[PDB]
Amino acid sequence: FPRVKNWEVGSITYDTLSAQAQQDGPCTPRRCLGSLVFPRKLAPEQLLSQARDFINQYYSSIKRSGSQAHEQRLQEVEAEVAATGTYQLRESELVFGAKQAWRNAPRCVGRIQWGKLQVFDARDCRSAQEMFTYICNHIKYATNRGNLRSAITVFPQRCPGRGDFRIWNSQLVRYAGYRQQDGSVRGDPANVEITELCIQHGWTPGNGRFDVLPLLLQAPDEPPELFLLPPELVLEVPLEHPTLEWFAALGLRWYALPAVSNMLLEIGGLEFPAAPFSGWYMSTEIGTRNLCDPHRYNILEDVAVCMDLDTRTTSSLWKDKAAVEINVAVLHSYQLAKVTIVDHHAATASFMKHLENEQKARGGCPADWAWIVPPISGSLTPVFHQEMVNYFLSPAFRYQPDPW
Amino acid sequence: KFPRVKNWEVGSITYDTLSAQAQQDGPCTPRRCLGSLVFPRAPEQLLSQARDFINQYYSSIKRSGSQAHEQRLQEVEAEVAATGTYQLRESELVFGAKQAWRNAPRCVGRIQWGKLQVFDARDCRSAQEMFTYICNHIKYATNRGNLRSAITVFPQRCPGRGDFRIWNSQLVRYAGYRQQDGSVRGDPANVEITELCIQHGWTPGNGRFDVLPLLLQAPDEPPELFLLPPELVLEVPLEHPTLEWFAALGLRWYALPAVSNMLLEIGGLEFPAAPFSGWYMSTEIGTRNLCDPHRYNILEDVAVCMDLDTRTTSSLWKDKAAVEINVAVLHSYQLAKVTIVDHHAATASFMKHLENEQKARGGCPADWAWIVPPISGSLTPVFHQEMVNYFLSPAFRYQPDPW
Ligand code: HEM
Ligand code: HEM
Ligand SMILES: N=C(Nc1ccc2c(ccn2C2CCNCC2)c1)c1cccs1
Ligand SMILES: N=C(Nc1ccc2c(ccn2C2CCNCC2)c1)c1cccs1
Ligand SMILES: C[C@H](O)[C@H](O)[C@H]1CNc2nc(N)[nH]c(=O)c2N1
Ligand SMILES: C[C@H](O)[C@H](O)[C@H]1CNc2nc(N)[nH]c(=O)c2N1
Ligand SMILES: [Cl-]
Ligand SMILES: [Cl-]
Ligand SMILES: [Gd]
Ligand SMILES: [Gd]
Ligand SMILES: [Zn+2]
Repeated sequence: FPRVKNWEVGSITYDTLSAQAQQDGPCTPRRCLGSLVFPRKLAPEQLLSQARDFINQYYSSIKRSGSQAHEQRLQEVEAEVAATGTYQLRESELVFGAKQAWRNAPRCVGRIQWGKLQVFDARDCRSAQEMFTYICNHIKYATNRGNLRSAITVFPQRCPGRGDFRIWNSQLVRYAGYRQQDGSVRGDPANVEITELCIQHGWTPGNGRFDVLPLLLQAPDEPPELFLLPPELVLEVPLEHPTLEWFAALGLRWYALPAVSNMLLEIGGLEFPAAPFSGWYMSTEIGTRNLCDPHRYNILEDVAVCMDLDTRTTSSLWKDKAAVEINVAVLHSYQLAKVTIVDHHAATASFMKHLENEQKARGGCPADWAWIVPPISGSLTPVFHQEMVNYFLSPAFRYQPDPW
Repeated sequence: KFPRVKNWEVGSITYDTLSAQAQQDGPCTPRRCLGSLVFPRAPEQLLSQARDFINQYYSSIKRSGSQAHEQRLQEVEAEVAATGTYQLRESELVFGAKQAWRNAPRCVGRIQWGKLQVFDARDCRSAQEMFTYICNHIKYATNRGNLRSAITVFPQRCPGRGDFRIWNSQLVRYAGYRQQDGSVRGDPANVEITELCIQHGWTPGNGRFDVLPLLLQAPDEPPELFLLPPELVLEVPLEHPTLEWFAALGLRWYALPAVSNMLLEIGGLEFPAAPFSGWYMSTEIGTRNLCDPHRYNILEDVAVCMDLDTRTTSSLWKDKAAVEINVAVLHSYQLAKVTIVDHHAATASFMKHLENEQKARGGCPADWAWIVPPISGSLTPVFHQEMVNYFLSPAFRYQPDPW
């Protein structure tokens, strides 16, 4: 029973939920690998065990298990896998699993929100054109003219027969990355691979630094098909600074809706290789990581030149001053556009509250400190001083191999 | 199956084969990672540890399998058979202290590990002689502001005698006076050691920057109270290059960070008193010691003076004030001609260390959450370096407080 201290307050907690940890993580008594981004590498009896555990949680979570629907659902499933080799979730068990998989996501700082989630059941989907319809309705619903609402759309589960639904893009909205004569990139360097695939599947390239890529949606067995997103569907925010008037002339933009489209959803031994989810941004994701990472847009020095900072020496802290101003610009620009955004201070303070609630509810909360602490001003946020236990519970979102 | 380690800024992949040699167990299991915990924590064990260390020493000077190597192993075997313990040679003691520093997974200053002045105090015999050694350490290492890394090693733990201990966690600390209300004047981190100094006969002050006396414990004897000669404690008053009111806050820090309460372990021998010092990375003073809510907690005061909008988080006043406090710290130390390194230079040199160690040893134990500085994390290159945390020996270790 790990003991966990908050060094800002002195308070002590024990994580009894960790005792119930399932699939093994990457660490051993020999060596800790908690900093690695992708740990490890990416008889229908196992199904029944996983299926049984998920039902018990469910009927506990709706307050009373035992006999009743519990014992009947139990063998409806047991008989369905005997008949089918797989089984079907009820609409409500699907809702519960999606919400739990989010609640169990250790690297998610936004989990105070885990109860408010819109689940869109897309398991009756057959065509990639239907995939595109579900996606565009999700995008419409989630964006809500800038008043962002969490949502997930669940496409058909992986069948032992043949097919898998896949969204090839890592997110629903992504800016292209064009390689040039140099070997450098115009646009987003993280997307040079997916931009190439969209090209070689028909898409006609674009001019500049913020071209929204098309969607490459893959229905079972048939290969992926290009789809362009209607531009009035992709809400974007031009970036301006409240007091540096030249900032807007840098022509920076970002999109409103962060929507992950390439992670696998796992619920009671069932696997949904296509279950896009979306929430809203914490401002340091845009301002610090996406615009300032050396291997992303890498604009920090551009901004520092414009601010007349002394870039000749590291001890002027010009990287830090410029970064704070870029984050200011992101927060200002999103507020101006009335698009939902949260700063890292408000987000981390809410995650603290979430830890407190989860301690009473389940006796702990898997949390991955390296991902919860913001990439700027870490120790100025309260999570920096919070010890955390990281472990894997089910249902869960997981990374999967890319379909190429 | 050695761990595959990626640098995401460059796209680089290495494998940490060194971790396979991890000689002591950490707090993580396959069921749960506890990497974020601050304190995770006879005859034949000693000999196997001694043999590994001797083997390391003879690799370092490229004489493995040599006669001198074979002979030193037999010599150590003989001594622990007769006495239950052995003595390090001076050359081995130097190599061991350097190796413990090289192995310290949370230390971002290890590019310097080979430049370490080792003072041998293993013939020390009283608290008074302990205090003499420490003043000579502080003197040598401070060097009028041109800081030099050093360690003084006091006698090893041995059966039938108490340890030498330094009760203070650092050789220079500011007093923290607990108030009636539950507030603190001075450093809250040092309230407990401050209360122990008073009750051992020290007249307190009332300032925010009162330098504590040393409580030195010789074997089997209550700790003794020593006051450092104020001429020995180099301090730096904090000013801001362009915020002239900053100087009026009356903020100071000391030049020399000298950790005095860890245990140094070499070849199975334990040295409970082996204070070491280098120089500060400025975020430790500016961000942690000055802006932590449980430390001096000046961030809101600085922000209000800066006329920042401290009423909403979305103005980023905390981040703007912290940056300027760090600017002041770097500026004041460069002004006072006292060695200091900023977190960009420190992490860039650490990346060079990692590349050196990959070639030399095939890996390098590194605790990510401590190597990433507490502000501007992803602006530094170590943020994007995956790391493996494991325990090698020789090592510095935390040990229970003597009281
Ligand atoms: C609504 C506001 C939300 C905020 C502010 C937020 C914030 C974040 C952030 C900053 C990360 C770090 C990932 C990275 O930067 O690479 C993350 C990870 C993640 N989020 Fe959230 N998120 C939100 C909603 C959601 C929702 C609605 C879901 C799913 C239904 C979700 C599931 C996840 C998952 C699966 C991860 C990766 C977890 C892991 O690898 O352990 N998040 N989130
Ligand atoms: C010369 C410049 C040096 C710099 C810039 C430096 C920097 C640092 C920093 C910033 C930390 C984190 C401390 C904290 O916030 O808790 C640290 C930890 C540490 N340092 Fe260094 N240090 C230096 C020299 C040394 C020397 C000379 C030694 C020993 C001979 C040493 C051994 C350690 C140890 C044992 C730790 C704690 C490691 C652990 O718990 O794993 N350092 N260092
Ligand atoms: N606020 C968000 N931010 C965010 C951004 C990128 C994310 C995640 C979770 C995985 N990703 C990528 C996937 C590829 N690996 C790097 C991270 C969350 C959200 C996205 C979706 C719902 S909320
Ligand atoms: N640059 C430094 N900074 C620093 C400050 C405090 C440190 C450490 C390592 C342990 N400590 C204390 C031990 C008690 N717990 C708080 C941390 C390093 C150095 C100190 C000595 C040589 S370099
Ligand atoms: C090597 C390191 O683990 C890696 O850069 C991680 C650290 N923390 C992170 N935290 C978030 N939120 N997103 C990330 O991509 C990363 N990357
Ligand atoms: C809970 C958390 O591990 C704790 O506050 C740590 C985080 N990382 C740190 N890193 C360094 N270098 N120094 C510290 O004191 C801490 N504190
Ligand atoms: Cl993103
Ligand atoms: Cl310190
Ligand atoms: Gd200039
Ligand atoms: Gd001024
Ligand atoms: Zn671990």
